[PDB]
Amino acid sequence: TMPLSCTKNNSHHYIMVGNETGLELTLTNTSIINHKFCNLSDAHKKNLYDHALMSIISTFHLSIPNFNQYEAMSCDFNGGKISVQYNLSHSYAGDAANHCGTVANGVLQTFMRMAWGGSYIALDSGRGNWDCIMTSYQYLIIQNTTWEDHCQFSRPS
Ligand SMILES: *[C@@H]1O[C@H](CO)[C@@H](O[C@@H]2O[C@H](CO)[C@@H](O)[C@H](O)[C@H]2NC(C)=O)[C@H](O)[C@H]1NC(C)=O
Ligand SMILES: *[C@@H]1O[C@H](CO)[C@@H](O[C@@H]2O[C@H](CO)[C@@H](O)[C@H](O)[C@H]2NC(C)=O)[C@H](O)[C@H]1NC(C)=O
Ligand SMILES: *[C@@H]1O[C@H](CO)[C@@H](O)[C@H](O)[C@H]1NC(C)=O
Ligand SMILES: *[C@@H]1O[C@H](CO)[C@@H](O)[C@H](O)[C@H]1NC(C)=O
Repeated sequence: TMPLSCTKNNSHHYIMVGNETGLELTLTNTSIINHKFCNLSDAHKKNLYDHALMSIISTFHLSIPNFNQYEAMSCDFNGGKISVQYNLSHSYAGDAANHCGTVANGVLQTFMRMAWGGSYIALDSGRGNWDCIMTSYQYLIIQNTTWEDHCQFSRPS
């Protein structure tokens, strides 16, 4: 049985994309995906993935800089419902600076500025309003889920 998303040790927020679907964003020290893969092996999975990230980018109004940087990322599918896990490299100042131009960083920024949970540190990046965010959280988890089920992690596969 899956762990809870809504816990005192987690920071969480739900994005309501559709009329009945959405994304549960969870900052946690709990790993949900146990492999190193993100198999977007078909055009359908490939669009669900882009739809998930665009929804985040639109909603949080993320103007993400081009720094040629990446977060370690796994993803999985459970009957059309995607799970994305970021293995965050934001634990120390250099890491935040080197993983600044990522979607995961934008989420951290949003959590920080919106005060959605957890304490963070913003390092001035090179570009405008964009800050490189430090956090002690090990994982950022994004799951296609409903509001009724958003407080418990869904099963990835
Ligand atoms: C999540 O894990 C980290 C360790 O990876 C916990 O500990 C923090 O780690 C950072 C970086 O090593 C330190 O700067 C902090 O001082 C540590 N804090 C504590 C209390 O140990 C972190 O606390 C964990 N968070 C949760 C909510 O479990
Ligand atoms: C993110 O971290 C988790 C946990 O540290 C990784 O999960 C491990 O993945 C390896 C595959 O190389 C397995 O052999 C281990 O059993 C997994 N451990 C656990 C606790 O699940 C995960 O692969 C990492 N993802 C990325 C993209 O780096
Ligand atoms: C992803 O694909 C690789 C190679 O095709 C395979 O070894 C791996 O098991 C796949 N992962 C998942 C979660 O299906
Ligand atoms: C969640 O999955 C369903 C079915 O795959 C899809 O219709 C819906 O758009 C997805 N939600 C998001 C936010 O991508």
